[PDB]
Parts: sequence; structure tokens; C-alpha cells
Amino acid sequence: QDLEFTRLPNGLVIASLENYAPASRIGLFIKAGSRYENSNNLGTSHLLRLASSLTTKGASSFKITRGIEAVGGKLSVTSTRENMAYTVECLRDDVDILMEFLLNVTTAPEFRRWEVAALQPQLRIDKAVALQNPQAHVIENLHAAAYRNALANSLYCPDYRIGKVTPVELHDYVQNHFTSARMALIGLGVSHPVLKQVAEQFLNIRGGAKAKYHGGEIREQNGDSLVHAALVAESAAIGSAEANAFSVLQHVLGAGPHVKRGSNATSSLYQAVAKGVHQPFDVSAFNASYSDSGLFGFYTISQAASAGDVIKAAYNQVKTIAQGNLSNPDVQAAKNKLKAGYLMSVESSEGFLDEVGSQALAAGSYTPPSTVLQQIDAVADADVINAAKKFVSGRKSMAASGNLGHTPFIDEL
Amino acid sequence: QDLEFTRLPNGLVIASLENYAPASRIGLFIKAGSRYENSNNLGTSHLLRLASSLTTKGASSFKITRGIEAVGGKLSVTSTRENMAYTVECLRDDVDILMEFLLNVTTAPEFRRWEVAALQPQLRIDKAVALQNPQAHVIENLHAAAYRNALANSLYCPDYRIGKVTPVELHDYVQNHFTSARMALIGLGVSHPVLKQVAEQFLNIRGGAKAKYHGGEIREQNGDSLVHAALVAESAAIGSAEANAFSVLQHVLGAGPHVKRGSNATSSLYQAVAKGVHQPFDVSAFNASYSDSGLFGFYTISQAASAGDVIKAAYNQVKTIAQGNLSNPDVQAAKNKLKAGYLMSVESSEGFLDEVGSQALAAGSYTPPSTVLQQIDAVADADVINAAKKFVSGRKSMAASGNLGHTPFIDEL
Amino acid sequence: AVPATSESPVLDLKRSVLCRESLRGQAAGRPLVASVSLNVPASVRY
Amino acid sequence: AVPATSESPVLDLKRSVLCRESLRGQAAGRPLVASVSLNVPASVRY
Amino acid sequence: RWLEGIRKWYYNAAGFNKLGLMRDDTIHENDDVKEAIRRLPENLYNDRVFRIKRALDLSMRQQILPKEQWTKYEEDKSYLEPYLKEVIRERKEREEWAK
Repeated sequence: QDLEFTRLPNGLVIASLENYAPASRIGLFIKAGSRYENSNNLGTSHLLRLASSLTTKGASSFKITRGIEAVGGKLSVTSTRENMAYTVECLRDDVDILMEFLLNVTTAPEFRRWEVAALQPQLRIDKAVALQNPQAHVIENLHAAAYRNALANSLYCPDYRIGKVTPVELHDYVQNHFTSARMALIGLGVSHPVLKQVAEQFLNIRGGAKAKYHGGEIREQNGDSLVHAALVAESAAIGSAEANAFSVLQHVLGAGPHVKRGSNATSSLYQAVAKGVHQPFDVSAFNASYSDSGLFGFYTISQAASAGDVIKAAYNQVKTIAQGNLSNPDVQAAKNKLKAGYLMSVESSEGFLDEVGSQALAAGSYTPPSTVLQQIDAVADADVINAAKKFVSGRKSMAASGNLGHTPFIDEL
Repeated sequence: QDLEFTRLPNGLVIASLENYAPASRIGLFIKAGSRYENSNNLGTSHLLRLASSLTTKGASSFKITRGIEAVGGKLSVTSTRENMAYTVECLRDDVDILMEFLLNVTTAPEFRRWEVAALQPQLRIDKAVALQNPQAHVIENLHAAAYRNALANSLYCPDYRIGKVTPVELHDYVQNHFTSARMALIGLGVSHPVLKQVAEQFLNIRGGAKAKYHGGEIREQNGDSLVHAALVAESAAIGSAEANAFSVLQHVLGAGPHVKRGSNATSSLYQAVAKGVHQPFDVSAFNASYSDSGLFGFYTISQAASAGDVIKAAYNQVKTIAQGNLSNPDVQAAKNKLKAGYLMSVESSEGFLDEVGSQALAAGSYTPPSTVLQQIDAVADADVINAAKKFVSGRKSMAASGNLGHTPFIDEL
Repeated sequence: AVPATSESPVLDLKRSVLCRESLRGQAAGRPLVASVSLNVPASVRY
Repeated sequence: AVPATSESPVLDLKRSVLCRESLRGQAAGRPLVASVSLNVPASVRY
Repeated sequence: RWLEGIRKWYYNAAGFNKLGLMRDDTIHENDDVKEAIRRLPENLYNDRVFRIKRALDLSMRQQILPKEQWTKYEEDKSYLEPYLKEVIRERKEREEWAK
């Protein structure tokens, strides 16, 4: 069985593979990520992510919870910087029950004053939890450092706005962003014709700047014995061919582990850093890629005293790749990793749904896995060296968290 | 009556004017400001400032409070980035009682584990209060942006360190910084010979890097309808002749108000900004000057939407002063302000003590007011234009707090 | 339906790292993702 | 001995500004100073 | 319709209007009403608070307002209805679901 695809005259995408599995995943993907906040409504999308299961027009707050739980189902809301994704799972017989709830949640939420206000403390709980990961500190700062406006926005609501996201703001955000022109309705274990008909009858809702890279640095001084740090330069927009080159460069340098408790013998960065410094550490290439822009670099985790040595060692490794020290066996291995990584990411029906929806928003239609692998192979050794060269000469953005006494500045590097 | 002066072989300065007033102020000035913290003991000097009146060797925590209050006295601790100043006031008959307490507080504090721990929450109270002033946010950020290390330190203890400043750290800070080579003992309404003898017998205590300017920017997004903002470049070290030029330039541009509810007709900046934008605002030249370095620029307070216009208007005004648009009547008026401002600052016996002690640390001895005025007059029109030129072409540091949607970046200016 | 890989508490001291072998995997390689749910515990991604 | 120019509370909403005439004086012109005492309320300076 | 004559009579006989109360101020606070009150916007709540304060103060003195100040029958808005109706409608849904 293979995927079906429709783009309606109103802009909306329907894509669905009927695979006759017992479970059915449906996802409504919306261009409504953190990037579409401005300085007046910061953290609105964060509250909105928490806010499904508040009362809707066709269903109460109570009914959304009880009705979904009744059939053993799940309703999740997932945000990137660029998209929001509302996902429902269940046993196939109850899809149109979950669908009714999903439509209510996305197309007619009431955002009642007392309910919206009751939800305010949840912003602090959710944020507090997320910011237990030091990766969350650094990546959120990194973007804030790297951009002037859209992508600079954090996924988590700024402290000052907690308790202050209004019902109006939630209504405005939905009314302005949750529209046919910005929506893709994706599904598994459900027929395409019935999805199309739902999208025509219940998801026909009428419509409602570019990310400026800056280059800055943000430094969280906090006295941990470990220093998390990330250094990136402007990369390439997703959809462009150059982006593929960065993805290969990421895997040349080393993009996370393959063996449990392993020493990463093929990772160019890990070995470059491990040559100089033997104490506990981790280093990885970082590659974000967006509609407008992208960030490529590396992330270090090092001892406080060794942060200087680790970052410089990692940066030096990219410089020699940019200078031209790069053989086919490396670029072949890197491709094999990325090729395997992609097919493995669409291996689960969860990740597959995410890629179908993800593509449908950022691009016109579905690119099959076989065509993607061919496009990875299309990256020549020269393209990888150019990506590295771009990084070396590019205006830098940096972020760190830890005891930064020996963490250098951008202009110290 | 005129001032007396002594510098002992051990480095320590004694200066005292016996003026036969009924009140007597004594100040022990120590090179122990926030700058002498490193990344491991941040906020130690803040706790140390809160920590006088904890138990000493010769007097209990109880006795310091009761004994001083008994004679209607006062004990204050004042910190800049470079110095700490321990000051006692009383009626003349009780000077040697307050002196005994002052010596105990500074030369032998016990910093008992239970007392030091009990004091920890006071860091949050004191900080919280101070940070009610938005000037405190911006100036503390401005320095953190402008410097790599010493002067970058905030006077208020970073959140992560509150509850974590140890007794050892307090002992270390005192032992390493509270020394004869770093101390000046200043006084009014007390004889010089008896001060000298106290300093020889009780203040003979044996001894125990340079500020790198960086140029950065820090942006507090907080949704106020007003935006506080400061933009500075590296100035000149206090003690150097160039510093005097900046002080004159400050008063040419406009350094705060002279008339109540007045429109500041002689302030170059205020009129430059008021030409373009008429809604509520304030603008002033900012001039800090330190042993190693200095910051010169301006501070704006503007409506959120008008922040761009106000900062650019203010910056433009300095550019025309740097280009050469500056007459004698302006430079004469500016000198008259600064000359008057200085003599008025030493008008109170509080401010006089502060200048005697302040000079004694940063320089060798006391410069009389008449010599200072002559040095202000020594600033030529050309020196003012050079200071302005230095600011325009200098690497910039910026800080802001507010709804920064229309506040530009450094590289937008 | 299924509980997450990790139960989340606020105000709970965090798990330590003392070696290379436990610290690898942690260096972030792709941008953040955030999920909240009805059934599954909230968690952020690289 | 003498009480300060302003009594300081924590958790107390701050005083508003609605005009030019009350807002002037506020733009910082010199570096911060911090005093704490036994008798006088803590206050920071430009 | 035809009983509107009696409704208007009863209103004045009942006489809560003489204390400057609206009908919904006189509702006995059960669990639903508590929730309805809790959901009122700042303006409607503070009015309620004052009207009652005023009535209680009058009751304390065993006095009434001037006749001009009495709540007119026609001007008695049913301010609590939309909140209370929904509070009840909600609970009945939970009570249904529980069976």
C-alpha cells in the first residue's frame, strides 16, 4: 500500500496511507510555531499547546478528557519553531470519535476566561520541567542569540508573560494562524476519500516577516561543574540543495552515538576532542534547518576548566574539513549514516506521520524515501567542503550554560 | 581648618580634617569591590556588604547593634565596582566606641556558619529591592555586556549563588582584600594623631587582573510600556587627563536636570531628542570612570515604539559634537556645571568623606577643590571633540530593558 | 495510552553524570521540539 | 540615625510615571553604588 | 404575559429592591452558585460585593433606601443566569457520564 495526496483549492493538504493496521494516527499540522509570535504576544503558542482539552463549542473540557480516555486514545500537541502538530491515536473503530474531538480542539476552542486563567500556572510547571534539560537552556538561547525576530522566539513562554497570556491572544493566534492555507491533515489507517470530505466540510476556514539572522552570544553563568556550549553559523534553508550538504557534513563530523557506551571511532569531532582532553565530555555537530534559514555548528559538553580546549579543538576540526582534508570513505560513511538515519526515522508510524506532515507544510508534496536517498547521494565531496567553508567564514552565534570562567567568547576563538 | 594626610610604610592611608563639629564621620575604604570576585565566588562581596553586625572576635552580633544604637550612631557599608566603604557616624564623644566596632567588623569578623547561613535570604531581599529600579537592571547588564571580567561583575549576587556563599568564601575575601596596602582610613571631627596611632596598632594587617573591555549587548524583554536603554563605548581611566574631557563632554550633552519640572533648554541631548519626539521621555549622558577603564555614552528612557527614534536621535547628537559643531559658550556652560557639581558634591561632610577616601584609593593623595577646578578649565574644546570622536568610532556596548520590539540592536544603529 | 520514558517532577534534584559513556548522546544535534498531551508525560527533544 | 528618603517593601507594586516632568532625573549618568546599613534603608545610586 | 401583573406586585412585596439589591444577589449560595460567582468578571463581581455590603449595612440599621434609589422591576438584569446556567449544565453532564 502507498500514500495518497490532495491539495484543495483553499490551500489545505490531505495526505493518507490506508494500511489496514489496527491502530489509526491522524495529525493536523499547522504553520503556527513559536516564530509567529511577535514581541507583544510572546509565549502565546506555548499556552495554546497546553490549551487543547479546554472547552470547545461542540464538546466540554470534561467530554474531551473522558471521551478520549473512554476509547483508550491519546491527544498530543507538538510545537517546533515553525509548526504546531495536533495528533490523535486510537483503535481504528473510534477514529471519527477522535476526529470530532480533534476538529473541535483546533477549529472552535472557546478559551473561556476562567479556564484560561486556571491554566496559567501550567506554563510555569511545563517550562520548569523542560528547563531541567540543559540542552533546552542552550538551544533556546542559541536561537535568541542567532536571530533578530522569528526563529529567535523560544518555544517556552518567557517568565514575565506567565499569568498574562489573555483569552483574546489565544483567539487571535488561532484565528490568524489556524487556517486552510496553513494546514495539512495527515493520516494512517483511514481512507483518503473520507479524510478529504471531512477537510472540505469542517476544515475549510478562511485565511489570516522573514527571519533575520543576527549573530550574537548569550552566556548563562550558573556554576555547574559541566559547561554546555553551542557555536553555529548561518546554514541553508530546508528545501534547498545546499541544506543536504550540511546534513552530510553533520554526519562527517559526528552527529551522536551509534554504539552503546562506545568511543565513536568514526566521529571526526569526538576523536579530534578526545586527542587533547581525556576527562568526561561529549561533542556533536548541530544542524537545524528551517523554511527561511538554518543553523549549522557543534555543541560541546565539557568540564568547566576544559571548555576552552574542547570548543577550540572542535572548531579546528571543522576548519580542516573546510581546508579540504576529507576522503570519499568519510563522505560515504557519513551518507550511509544519514541514509540509514532517515529511513529509520520513518520506520515507526509515529515518525512517518511526522515526516509526511512536516514535508506537506514546508514543501508542496510528498517526496518518497527512495528519492531522498538519491538526493543524499547527489551531494559531492566538494559540496561538503563548501558547507564547512561557509561555517568557518560565517558570522557566528554562540550560547553557553555552566561555570563559564574558561568558556571563551566568540571573538576569543 | 584644612585636611591632614599620612601614608604609612605598610601602604595604608590616613586622612583627617579636625573641624571641631559636634558630629564625627569615620570611613574605612578598601579596594574590595565587586570587580575582585571571580567566576567561583560571585556575589561574595554582596553578602559581605550585608554581613557587618554578624559576630566579631571582640564583639557579639548583639553588642554591635545595641552598642551602636545606644549612642544613636550609624554603621553603613557601601560598595562600588572597585571599592567597599565602611562608614560610622556619631556625636564626637563616642567616636572611639564606634571605632572599636568598626575595627572589629573589618579586621576580625567571625562569619559563624549558623549566622552566615541565616543571612542568606537577605541576599534575595536586598537584590529584589534594588532591582525595583530599572536603572539597576540596565547598568548591571551594561557592564556585563561591556566587559569580559572584573568590571563585568554585578554588585548584586547572581540568583544561583544566593544561599550558597560559604563562610570560607567570606573569610577568603576579607583575608585577601582587607589589607593595609588596600586600605584608607578617613575622618572628620577627630584628631589626626589618634587616627594614625589606631591605624598603626589595629589596622596593620599584611597583604593578600586588568579589566578587559569586550563590547556586547544584553536585552531584557519584559513588556513595560517604557524602554530603558544605555549605549556606551570605552572611555578613559580615572586619573588620566582624557577622563576630564569626557566629564566635560557629558555636561555638554546633558547630564541630568537643573530646574524642577524644567524642559532642559541647555541640554544638547534632551533638545535633540525633543525635536523629533514629544511623548514622555528622558535622555542623559552616561559617564563611568574607573582605575583600569571607563564607559561613556548615553541612557534613554522612551516609549516602547519610540525607542528606535530616541536612541538614534541621541546618537546623532554625539556625532555632530564629534564632527565639530561645538562653540565656547557650550563648553563654558558645561564646565560651569561640572565645576559647580563637584563643589556641591563635597558640600556635605558625607560626600566630602567619600571624595577624600575615593581619591586616596585610586590615586596617591588628596587633590584640593581649587586644583580640580583648574584641571576642568584645562580641558580645551579640541579635547571634548576627541572624546566624542572616540565614542563614535569606539566598539559599542549596549543594554536595554522593556518591550524591545522597536529597540534596535548595536549593528542596527 | 502508554506512559513516557521518564516521569517528570518539579522541585526534584536531577540525576548526576560522572563518566564519558553516560554523557554521550546528550550533545544536541537538531532544534528543539516540545510535546504536551492528555496521556503521555511532557518532554522536549533535540 | 535618620530614616531614608524612601521606605522599601518587597512584593509591592511600583509607582507609575505618566509625564516628561516626573520622568526626568531618571536616566542614569554615573555607575551604580550600593549601601546597606543598621539604621538607614538600603538604596542603590546612579 | 397575564401573570406579569402579579410578578410586578410580588417584586415590590418581596422588597429586596428597597435595599438596592437585584434578584441574583438574593440567591442562596449553594455549590453551583459559588462557582457561578467565582466565574463573574471583575466589574460584575465588585458590583455584587458592594450591593450586598450596602444591603447588609441597611439591614444593620433596620432602614431602607429612598424610593428613587430602589431597584426598578424593569431594570433588574438577570446578571448571574449565563454563568449559573452553564455551571449547572456542566455538572449534569458529569453526572450523566458517571452512569
